[PDB]
Amino acid sequence: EICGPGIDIRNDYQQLKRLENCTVIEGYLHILLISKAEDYRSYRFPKLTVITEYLLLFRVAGLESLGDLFPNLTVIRGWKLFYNYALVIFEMTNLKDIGLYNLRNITRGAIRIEKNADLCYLSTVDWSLILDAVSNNYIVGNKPPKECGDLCPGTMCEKTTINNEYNYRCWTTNRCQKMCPSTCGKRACTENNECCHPECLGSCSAPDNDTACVACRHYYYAGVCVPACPPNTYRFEGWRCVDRDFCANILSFVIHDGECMQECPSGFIRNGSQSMYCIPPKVCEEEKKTKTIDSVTSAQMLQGCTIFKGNLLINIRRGNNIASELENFMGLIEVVTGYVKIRHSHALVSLSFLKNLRLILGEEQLEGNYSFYVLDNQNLQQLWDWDHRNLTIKAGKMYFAFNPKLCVSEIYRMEEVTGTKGRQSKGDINTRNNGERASCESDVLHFTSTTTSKNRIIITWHRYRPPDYRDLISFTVYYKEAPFKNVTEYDGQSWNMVDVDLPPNKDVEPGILLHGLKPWTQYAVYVKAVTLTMVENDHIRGAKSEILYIRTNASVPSIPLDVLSASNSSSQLIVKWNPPSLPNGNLSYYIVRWQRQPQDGYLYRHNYCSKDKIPIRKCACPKTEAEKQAEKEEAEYRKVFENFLHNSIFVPREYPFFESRVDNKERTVISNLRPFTLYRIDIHSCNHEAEKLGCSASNFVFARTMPAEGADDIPGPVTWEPRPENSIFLKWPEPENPNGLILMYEIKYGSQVEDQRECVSRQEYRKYGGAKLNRLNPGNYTARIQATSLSGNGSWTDPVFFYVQAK
Amino acid sequence: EICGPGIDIRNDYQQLKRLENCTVIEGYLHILLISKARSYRFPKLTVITEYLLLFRVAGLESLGDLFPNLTVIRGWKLFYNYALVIFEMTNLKDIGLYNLRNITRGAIRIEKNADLCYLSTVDWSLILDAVSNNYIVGNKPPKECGDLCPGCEKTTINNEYNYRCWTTNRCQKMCPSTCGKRACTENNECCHPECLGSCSAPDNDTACVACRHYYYAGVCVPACPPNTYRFEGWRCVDRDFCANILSAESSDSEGFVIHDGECMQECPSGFIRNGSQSMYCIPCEGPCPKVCEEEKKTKTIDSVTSAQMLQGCTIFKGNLLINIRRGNNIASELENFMGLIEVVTGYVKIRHSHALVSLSFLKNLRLILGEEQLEGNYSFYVLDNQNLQQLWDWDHRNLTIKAGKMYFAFNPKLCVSEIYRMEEVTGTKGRQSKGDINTRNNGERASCESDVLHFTSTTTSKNRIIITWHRYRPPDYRDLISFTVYYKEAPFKNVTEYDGQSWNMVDVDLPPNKDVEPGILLHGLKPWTQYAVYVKAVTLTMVENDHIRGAKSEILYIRTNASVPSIPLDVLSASNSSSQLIVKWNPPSLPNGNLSYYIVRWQRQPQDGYLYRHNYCSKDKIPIRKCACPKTEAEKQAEKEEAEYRKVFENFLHNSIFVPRPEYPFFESRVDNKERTVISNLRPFTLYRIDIHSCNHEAEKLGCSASNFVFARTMPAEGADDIPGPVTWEPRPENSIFLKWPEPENPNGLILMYEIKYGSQVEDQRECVSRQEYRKYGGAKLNRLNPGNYTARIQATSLSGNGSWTDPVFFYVQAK
Amino acid sequence: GIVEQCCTSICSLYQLENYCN
Amino acid sequence: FVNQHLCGSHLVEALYLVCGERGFFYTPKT
Ligand SMILES: *[C@@H]1O[C@H](CO)[C@@H](O)[C@H](O)[C@H]1NC(C)=O
Ligand SMILES: *[C@@H]1O[C@H](CO)[C@@H](O)[C@H](O)[C@H]1NC(C)=O
Ligand SMILES: *[C@@H]1O[C@H](CO)[C@@H](O)[C@H](O)[C@H]1NC(C)=O
Ligand SMILES: *[C@@H]1O[C@H](CO)[C@@H](O)[C@H](O)[C@H]1NC(C)=O
Repeated sequence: EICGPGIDIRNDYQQLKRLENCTVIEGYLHILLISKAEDYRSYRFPKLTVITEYLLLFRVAGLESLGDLFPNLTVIRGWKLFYNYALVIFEMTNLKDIGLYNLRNITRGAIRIEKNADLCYLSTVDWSLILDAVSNNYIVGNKPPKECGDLCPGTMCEKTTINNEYNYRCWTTNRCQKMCPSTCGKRACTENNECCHPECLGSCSAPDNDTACVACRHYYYAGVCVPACPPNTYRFEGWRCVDRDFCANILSFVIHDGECMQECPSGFIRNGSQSMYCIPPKVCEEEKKTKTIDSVTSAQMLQGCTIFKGNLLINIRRGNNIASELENFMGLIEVVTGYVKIRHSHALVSLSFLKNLRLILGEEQLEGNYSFYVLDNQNLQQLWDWDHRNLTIKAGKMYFAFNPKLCVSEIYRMEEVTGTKGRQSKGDINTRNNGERASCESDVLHFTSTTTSKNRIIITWHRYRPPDYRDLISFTVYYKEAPFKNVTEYDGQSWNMVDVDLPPNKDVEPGILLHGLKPWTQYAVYVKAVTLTMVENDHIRGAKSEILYIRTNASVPSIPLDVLSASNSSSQLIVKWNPPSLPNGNLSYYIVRWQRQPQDGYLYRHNYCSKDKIPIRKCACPKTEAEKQAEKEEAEYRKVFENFLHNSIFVPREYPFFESRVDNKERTVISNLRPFTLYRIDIHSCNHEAEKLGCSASNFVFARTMPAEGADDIPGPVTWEPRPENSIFLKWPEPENPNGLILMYEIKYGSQVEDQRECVSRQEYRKYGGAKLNRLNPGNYTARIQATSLSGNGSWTDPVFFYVQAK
Repeated sequence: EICGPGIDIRNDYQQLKRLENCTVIEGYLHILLISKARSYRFPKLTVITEYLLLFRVAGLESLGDLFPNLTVIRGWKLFYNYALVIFEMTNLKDIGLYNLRNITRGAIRIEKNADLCYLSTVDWSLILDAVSNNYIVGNKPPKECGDLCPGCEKTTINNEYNYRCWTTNRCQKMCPSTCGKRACTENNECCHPECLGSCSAPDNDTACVACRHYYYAGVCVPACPPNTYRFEGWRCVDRDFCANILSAESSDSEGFVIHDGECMQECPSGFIRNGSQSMYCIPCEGPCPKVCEEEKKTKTIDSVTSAQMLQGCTIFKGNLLINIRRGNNIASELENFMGLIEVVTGYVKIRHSHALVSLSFLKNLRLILGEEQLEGNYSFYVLDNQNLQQLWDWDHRNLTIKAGKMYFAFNPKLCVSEIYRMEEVTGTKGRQSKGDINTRNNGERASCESDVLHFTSTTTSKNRIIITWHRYRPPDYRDLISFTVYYKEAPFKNVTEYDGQSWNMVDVDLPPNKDVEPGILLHGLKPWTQYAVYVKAVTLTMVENDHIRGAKSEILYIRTNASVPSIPLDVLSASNSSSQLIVKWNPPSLPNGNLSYYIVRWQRQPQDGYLYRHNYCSKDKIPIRKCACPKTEAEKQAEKEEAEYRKVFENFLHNSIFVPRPEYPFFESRVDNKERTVISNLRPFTLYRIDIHSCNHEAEKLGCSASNFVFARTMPAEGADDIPGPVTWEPRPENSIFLKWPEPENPNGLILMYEIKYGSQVEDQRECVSRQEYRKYGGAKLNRLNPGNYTARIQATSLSGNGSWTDPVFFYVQAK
Repeated sequence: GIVEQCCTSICSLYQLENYCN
Repeated sequence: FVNQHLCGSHLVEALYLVCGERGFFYTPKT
């Protein structure tokens, strides 16, 4: 069939039966407030395939998924809209999945899906494939993402890059999003993914046959899709063309430019000779005084009107390209008899869309007698009063405030065209809030001289002589740290502001001294003159210097951090560190110095066989005030010295320091050292200017190398000779190279078991090269020896055999 | 000669030569960044009033090279509470300073001196009182140090007792207990009580190096006679001397003054001068008049630094502008620098001051005299302050303007009602006219009337609070979006909403049920405090310009709970005499209540069994080396705008749907008022464990705190470890001798070993006898001695050191 | 619209029998 | 029904509880 105007299903699931036959609807489809929610799955409707207006579902408590109701809904043309939207599913308390798996093309509107408690599978389907301008969609308030978890069967399903993601795309747990490959391009495609005729839209029952098209992307007539409907066929409701047999019999019509409409448009009027003649004004009527405009649904009510005898208030919060559509509906207005106002229209970038507005007669005015009013347009960059087009206000005041991105001169430029200066005070057209972020007209100041040092900058600029020297009041200098040249005046006001006054002497050009700047750093600087913007409005010329880049000279740095060292192998020592705390310039390298520190001559003076002392034993939490004070104090402490190390300390540039320099890495290894001998490691830290200014001071450490195991052991065999009084002398060689030192020797001996033990001092060996064991008992004996070095006891010597004669 | 103000001596020794002639240095002494270009000695220097400092004086091995005679550092002014600093002395191997006897004030800090040994070989408790505040870090690890000084006395260093010494050639000389607290000379002769440091002669006030109280004409005096006045806190001078000294050159340079007998460069806080370039401070009836003035007719303030010049002014005879474009925590510092300015003779003007949300920082302005009234006679003038919410007009302050009307413009967030109240209080009740102080653009975006939330219930704990407030229904229930709660620590009741933001935030959200009064838990507090709390309600005001309000509870003051006190700090103890101990400690870190008293507990710890078994006549050791802040910007608009774009579709659905028809016991005692308690009746040489509890007024119910502990050892009993009786000797075969002698009855802890010194003509031979060996045999046998007469002594090594040698033992060995 | 009756003023029953049972 | 101001979801719930069944309409026939 072809359903009559609209179909509103409500009260109970029974009445839904009205859709039982219908295949295309020339109107909206409302399914609302089926509170009983009982019958549920008792109804099906495969006939519906095309809806020529929006589709709305509201609080149908008993339904699970639209796939049960409308399996074959293929195109929602959206020739009208429901508040910018062609499909709305709101407060569906029990809806789990959308469905509509055959839906393939939405023509005009966006989609709103909101407050659906348990609707998953949202954003899991690539909407850019079904409609353009995905930015105008609005999905919020639904079931939180992490709770359910979208899936397709086997998740084994069709894929693409969903936004920046890459995943399956799921209408519902049982059905993937039926999509055919890109090979068809702009064309439609049938089951098995074969491309059909370029006039089929959505599905298509046969490949490349005009009649098989389910719907027509341009027009439908006599069961055949056609890019333009045949001659003598009048476009009706924007999807089918008819003849006078039809338009003449719809309940109250006219014809014009092939369109069948309810009335003739502007510039054409009824001619009584025949009803068809829309022979070459149009007035909207008012019921409210204030005809607020917020959406294309409300703006479309004005389509075709020449004279609007009401009040306009514009509050367009959002919309990427709504301005394009408002032109077609409102662009034909030429007279607004009442006041005009704007409010939070954060979407408007230009009032150009109001193409043919001329007059604002001000028959009614806001409180305070304003006839044109603009306030808090956070993005209104442009008014429409270019000199090419006229705007005449016949009475009333103006007012402007909080227009951050509207340049104030533009308001004054418009102020001139209407010729309405003699009605406003400062507050109405103040410069202190209206337009303080948009540039344009400006003299140019010329920096005459620049002077720089390591911590200060001095600049001067030419004498700005405005057309009236009294206009200038002062000069303001802006500057901030700017390592890179991608900087603009409007980067946040980070910009430091300084005030400077023109010196009373008129022979000296002004200038400034800036102090407290970081050395070796890039600073941006520009100049804006301050003038009294009044009496001659835009003729107060204003001045702005160009952005100038300055870098102040340089000085010196700091040292190596986390200097650490250890020993992994004999004659080798591993050293690590980090970059210094404040390079104050490009680091280049490190310097490593090392030195032997003597084996303790302080220590081979001690007789360790003699007395030795007894061993004594064996979501960031807050911060309390007092704390703050404490970690302040330590700060002042550590700052009190640094200004000492400075005074630009300037390192121009028993055993001497061996030296080397680091190439690329904050770690180094020094090898081929004397084993177990103590050393010093000293490291400087250098910058690219340390080659001339000198390299930072040192953080140093000591190291004792790994000993050569057994090197402290006796390097030869033990020798024994008899001595009087049944005494025995044992002569052995001293270890040529000790592990730091030879401290002691220990001898264990005995007659049958080596019970005897004694301590032999180093000095005793020095005097005699050995020791005399005296007053031994008669009998045979055996004996071993353990020199003790600084790295621990050596290994015991080979057995020494000697005897004492009883006779 | 008495050197003058602080000497600094950097960049060379040859400037150090300045120290040659003066024996007293007034003020600090800095020695910085020297590098050897040599022997220098300055035996004149004895007293450094104020402090000493050394830093990277390279090549210097010990301070004993320079100042052998430095005896006192009176520390009258300190370096951040340190009376001595030695920092990064890269080549310093010992402090030396061996004549330093007393550091009157301050602590000591010795850090990063990479080769500084001899750190813990000094009884710091004998040179300074507050040993707890010392700070020694990063120096050479004393564990790898030698600390081998001759071998002199020793003292009980907390748990340990060992020798004390400044350097390898000297010991830390101290006086004996016979003189008690008096000073002493080198030969232990008690000095004059008013004397400090060493003495040239005993009990003579004219022979001292430094006088503890005061100095006058070479005579140490406790308090110098009337007609003399205290100077620099160690010496006295006449009246005319102070009049002839001129302070450092400055605009305020003047002669000295006399107050309480003290001579000072300027009058003290609470007192000021008489005008005769006098020499007499006086009482200051109340606050004291400064009268600052400037060069400009008007002092412009562009930032805190420019206001710093007013720091310390009270009466500014000039105009003021404030042009504070930006900068953090500015008001807090303007309070210090300028808040005390109390009479402005000119006008006061603020413009472009986008950093000020409140003028509270002018705490005590009680008059603007308006001698420079502007056009239309304006004397107070604020223009284009895009963030100003509260003039200094709390219920608790008054003001007065002598002349000149007021002007306010382009202040977006200021209630016009607040400025009405302000002009009522200031006496300028009806001077102004409609146009002067407009009602169009002032406060156009202030939520200037607000409903009140009510705290239904409160719940307190130690470390947590649980609080709830009634459900706020605005006229249209979608307008409310969320709740926000503030809290801070507040030990007093003089707090307000506009105190910097100091205030913390939480972000409680509207209840998810519909029969549950909201509530928040504040976790992470600490006991016994008094936190402040108030609630506000984030709400959606769009076209509610006169439809919805905000909500604000009262600042409500509550105090968490009471814990058991916490540990006592820095428990340190020494023993002045045998059978007594002295204990000093610091209050516990967290009182958790008003401290009532402390509890001290001691038990005799057992002497270790480890020491009995081992034969140390045979052993050794070794030397070596080798919840979030979602505020962000989501909250500003990204959740406000996105809930006023779901309240304006919903009002398009309902309006096109609904149509109508036409081992030992424990003791216990209790301290009263001060952290100190002299235990008596203890063992001569017993190691103790001390457990020290803190108990507040609420600990009676909750119990007492955890015990901080330290082990303390008593001074050894002098002479107790010497041999009590004669030695006995007996013959043995093989020309051997057996010696038996009595052990001491009451040894100092234990008797570890005996040393036998013996010989025929001279006692060359020495032997070590273990305690176990004596137990088995009662002595030791000497074997295979040569024939002839012999003499011997024996020495016992107790835990407190060696005892006294015995009466020599005479014995002989016959060949056959 | 219904809101102007109920979201601005009060709506007693007499204002709501019109489209009840 | 409540004597307070009805709006939004609360409005819808109260409206249902007042009317109930078979009484509440939007008429395409008009
Ligand atoms: C559907 O069409 C059949 C066949 O003409 C007819 O009998 C029936 O009444 C129709 N149903 C509706 C609801 O119009
Ligand atoms: C949907 O059909 C319209 C018809 O003109 C076309 O402009 C649009 O690109 C189509 N969108 C998709 C995703 O095929
Ligand atoms: C302001 O508008 C009102 C109403 O149109 C008018 O009566 C009045 O004269 C105008 N001028 C005023 C109030 O100054
Ligand atoms: C409040 O009283 C305290 C006393 O505890 C005082 O220190 C402080 O200066 C007073 N004023 C403010 C703003 O805290």
